[PDB]
Amino acid sequence: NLNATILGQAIAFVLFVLFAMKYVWPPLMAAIEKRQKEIADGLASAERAHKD
Amino acid sequence: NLNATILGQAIAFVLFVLFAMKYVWPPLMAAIEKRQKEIADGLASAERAHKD
Amino acid sequence: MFFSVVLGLLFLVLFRSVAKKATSGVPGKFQTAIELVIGFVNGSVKDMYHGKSKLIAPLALTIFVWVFLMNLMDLLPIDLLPRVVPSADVNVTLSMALGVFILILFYSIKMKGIGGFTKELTLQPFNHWAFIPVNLILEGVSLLSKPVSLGLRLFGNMYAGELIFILIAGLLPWWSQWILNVPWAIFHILIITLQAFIFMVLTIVYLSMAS
Amino acid sequence: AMTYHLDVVSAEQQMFSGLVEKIQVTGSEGELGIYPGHAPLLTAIKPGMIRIVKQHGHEEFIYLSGGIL
Amino acid sequence: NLNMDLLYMAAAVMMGLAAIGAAIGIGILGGKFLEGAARQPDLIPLLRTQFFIVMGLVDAIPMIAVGLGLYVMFA
Amino acid sequence: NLNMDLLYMAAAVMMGLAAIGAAIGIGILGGKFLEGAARQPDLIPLLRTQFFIVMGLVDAIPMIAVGLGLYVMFA
Amino acid sequence: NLNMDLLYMAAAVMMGLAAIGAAIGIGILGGKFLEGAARQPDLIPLLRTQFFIVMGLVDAIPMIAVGLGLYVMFA
Amino acid sequence: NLNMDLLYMAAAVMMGLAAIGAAIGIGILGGKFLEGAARQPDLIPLLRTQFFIVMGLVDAIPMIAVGLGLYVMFA
Amino acid sequence: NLNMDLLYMAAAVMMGLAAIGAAIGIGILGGKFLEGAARQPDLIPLLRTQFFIVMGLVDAIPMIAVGLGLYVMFA
Amino acid sequence: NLNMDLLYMAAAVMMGLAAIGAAIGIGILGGKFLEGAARQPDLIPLLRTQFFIVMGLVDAIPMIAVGLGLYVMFA
Amino acid sequence: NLNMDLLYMAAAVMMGLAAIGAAIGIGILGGKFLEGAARQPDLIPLLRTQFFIVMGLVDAIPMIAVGLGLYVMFA
Amino acid sequence: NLNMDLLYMAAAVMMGLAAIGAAIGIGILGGKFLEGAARQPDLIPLLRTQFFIVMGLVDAIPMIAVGLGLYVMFA
Amino acid sequence: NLNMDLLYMAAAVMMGLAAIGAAIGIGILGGKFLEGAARQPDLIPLLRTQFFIVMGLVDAIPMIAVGLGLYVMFA
Amino acid sequence: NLNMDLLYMAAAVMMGLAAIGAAIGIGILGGKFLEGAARQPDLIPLLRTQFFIVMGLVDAIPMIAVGLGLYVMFA
Repeated sequence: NLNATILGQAIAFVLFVLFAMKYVWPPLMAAIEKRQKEIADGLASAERAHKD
Repeated sequence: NLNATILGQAIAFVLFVLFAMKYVWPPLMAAIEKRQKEIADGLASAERAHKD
Repeated sequence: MFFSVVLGLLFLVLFRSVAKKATSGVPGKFQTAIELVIGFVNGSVKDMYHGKSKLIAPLALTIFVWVFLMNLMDLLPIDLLPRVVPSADVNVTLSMALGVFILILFYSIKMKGIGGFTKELTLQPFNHWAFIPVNLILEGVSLLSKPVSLGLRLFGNMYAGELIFILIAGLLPWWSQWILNVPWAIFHILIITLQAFIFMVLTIVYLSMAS
Repeated sequence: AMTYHLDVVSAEQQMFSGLVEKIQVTGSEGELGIYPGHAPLLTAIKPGMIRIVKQHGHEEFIYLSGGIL
Repeated sequence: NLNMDLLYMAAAVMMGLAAIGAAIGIGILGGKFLEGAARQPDLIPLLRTQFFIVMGLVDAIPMIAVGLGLYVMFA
Repeated sequence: NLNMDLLYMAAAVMMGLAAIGAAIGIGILGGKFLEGAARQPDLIPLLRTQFFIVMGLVDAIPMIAVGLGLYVMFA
Repeated sequence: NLNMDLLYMAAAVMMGLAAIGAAIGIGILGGKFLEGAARQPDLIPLLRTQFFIVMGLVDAIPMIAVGLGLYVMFA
Repeated sequence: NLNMDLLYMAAAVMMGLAAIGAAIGIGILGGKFLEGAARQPDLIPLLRTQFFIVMGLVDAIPMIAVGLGLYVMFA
Repeated sequence: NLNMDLLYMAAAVMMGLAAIGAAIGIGILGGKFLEGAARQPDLIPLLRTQFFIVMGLVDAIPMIAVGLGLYVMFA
Repeated sequence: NLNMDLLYMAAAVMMGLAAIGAAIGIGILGGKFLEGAARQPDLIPLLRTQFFIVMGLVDAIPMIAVGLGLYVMFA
Repeated sequence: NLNMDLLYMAAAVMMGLAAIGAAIGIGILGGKFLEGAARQPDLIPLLRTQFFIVMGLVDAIPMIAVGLGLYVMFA
Repeated sequence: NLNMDLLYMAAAVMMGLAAIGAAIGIGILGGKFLEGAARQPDLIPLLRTQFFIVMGLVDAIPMIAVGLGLYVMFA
Repeated sequence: NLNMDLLYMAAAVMMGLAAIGAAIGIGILGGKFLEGAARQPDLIPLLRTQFFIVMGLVDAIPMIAVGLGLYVMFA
Repeated sequence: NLNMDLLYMAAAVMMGLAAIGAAIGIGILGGKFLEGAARQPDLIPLLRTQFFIVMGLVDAIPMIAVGLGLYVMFA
């Protein structure tokens, strides 16, 4: 950290964040969204079928 | 006078590995099958329901 | 500089590790109990998320996700108990990027919402109420600091306490006790990371709620 | 022991009565010191038998159904 | 001189600050006696002796402090 | 000089800090008297004498502190 | 010089710290008066005189502290 | 120098620590006013004047401390 | 040097310790406001102004302490 | 040296002792929020904002103490 | 001389201030005994032994303080 | 030497005394959580998060004190 | 001499003042045990073990203070 | 010598006074556990874990104070 070392130290964390934003957020946000809409979906179809 | 740390950490890792793995594992699995088996079970029985 | 750049490197290793494991993971599998915990984490995260409601919502989810996710980073060092500067400016790294990012997101609700558009008027009659404009001006000052101030204060606070448990574990001639405390210290660590995500959702409720 | 005009009433008809210097029971709050000289207060009690010093040292435990006093 | 100065400072320290604990504690007890008797007047002869016992035990802690104070002043 | 300086510092220490305990304790008692009489007005002549006894016992702890203060100032 | 310096330090010590006890104690009493009157409004003329007596007794403990302070400053 | 240094230390001591007693005591009273009015809203015009009297008496104890502080700073 | 050292020590003493009294007292008041409104929600617009008055009076006691602190640091 | 030593002692004094008042006061408020919501759950969105306001006002008193501490350390 | 002066100052410090905790704590317990017996008189022989146990455990903390005081005075 | 001695004394002062405020304040909050849940068990998932928020805010005041302590020891 | 004098002063400081916290805390617990058993006598064998656990944890904090005191006196 | 003397005084200061906060705070929590279980016995397995969490968080504040004490004594 004599110079620029601790600097890049925090920099690392920030970068991982952004990388999560572009790709991760799109693929994974939709990914947990996919299980949600999945169990959610099947359960939904369930209910409707029974009621009607 | 002896190093003596990793021994206690290891035994605690044994008994506690058991207690912890045991405690969480059954609940989380029953949550898995609870979920898949949930949206699922409803959908299927409801399919029998609608069809019939 | 070379010295204690190694610690920055460790911080890099952990942070990027989380970052990639993310998009790796969504495709598969994840686990038999995998779907379950995916549910508890994602969903509960959403429940607390409002909280905010909707401002950061996709990036909010991704965000607190990376908070605990990447937050396992220094949590490794507590387990190390059971050179001499691998985690130092990595802990300082996390602290720094932490408080910094806090003030940053405040700016996100500031430009993206009003927010800072409203904050241009946040001087407000609150500055006149309170006839002296420094009433609202000053209140807002202590606040704006306090977001990154408490944010990083807790950030390097936790990083530090981790370090203390570590060295305590390091200096003992008969070290079985270090094994004993390492468990307690570790529990403390988990408390820290989850509490970090907690700070996230707090700033969220604040954020989509206000500004 | 007689003190303070201790009566026992019920809907259809009064349960009992007397003067009980001491009423030994545990209030729905808790252990209730059998006393003459307690202040204006409101109470209720679950079913059960409460010995009481009632008129002339006559202390008796009397089962209850639950009720208010 | 230095030893004598230390005695007088020490006497002030041990006398005043510790005696605050009974000044408060004697009062806490009498407040309990007053509130207990107000709630249930028939319990007065039972709890008054308890209040005296309790006041004397609380007052003994300062009397210890005062004892050290007097030792420093006069012993 | 050093002994005289120590007397004046010691007098300040023992006088002020310990007397806080009755300043609080005398008030605790009167608050109990007021609350007890508000809850049950008929118990006033029973508990007023208790309040006086109790106030005087609490006030005696500071009077001890004040006594040491005056000894340091004038003895 | 040393004796004069000791007087000014001693005056600060005895004046401020002990007077905290009535700052709290006067307030404890008025809180009891307000709560007692809110619970039972008809008891106001009975307990208001008690509050005044009690406030003055609590205020006398600091006035003792202040007295020692003024002696140190001006005597 | 020593006398001037003693004045500035004494001013800090007497100003800050004693004033804590009203910071707490003024708040104790307003908490009693708020709780008393919440329990019985019709008693508001009766107990509000009591709260003001009581706050001013509690605030006078620090104003004594502040007075000694200002004497040490400027007298 | 000695006078300057005394200023910096005195500033620390008067700033921190006295300000604890409002840190506690402002909180005491808001706890009374929250508990009073929870018990009786219709009394909110009546007691909220009381809480503000009371918080400001409690906060003025530290602002006095802070004032002496700043005088010692900068005057 | 003497001035620098006085800065470091003064920083310790003003930082730690005054900050105890909010450590207690922030907790007093959250205890009132928890107890008020437990007694009446429907009043949660009304009193939660009050708790935040009140916590921030209590936290400002230590932040004043911390400010003086940092001035002594770094100004 | 310096070591002897330090003993007498240390004896005053350890004797008085710590003993305030039981002066208060012994009183807290007896107030609980009096209030518990006033509310439920039949529970007297059950809770009186608890009060004695508890008073002795609280009194042991000062007796530790007094022990250090006597070591400093006479050991 | 004098500056180093002042650092070690200052570290002790700022570390210990201020941290008492959260030691008390963290406990005040958990006592409110326990009492609130005992009175109304269905409110547990609502007030547990409040307790965590509140404990962390109270714990931050000592962490400030500890921070100044560590600066004095190691900075 | 100076190091030995510092040991004896330090022993007095760490022994007495910190031990006040359990003197109060052990008493707080026993007061809760007595009040809980008075309100509900059937809960005695459930809460008595809790009181013992809790008293021992509170007593451990002073035993830490006493440990440092004895190290300073004899180590 | 001066640095070593400062270490021993600093160790006494940071060890004892701050640890009073948990001595009180651990007791506050156990009193809440005992009172909550006495009022509602069925809630025992729900609130006992809360009491343990809360006691450990309160005990961590002194352990910080003790840590600084041990650093001053042995580091």
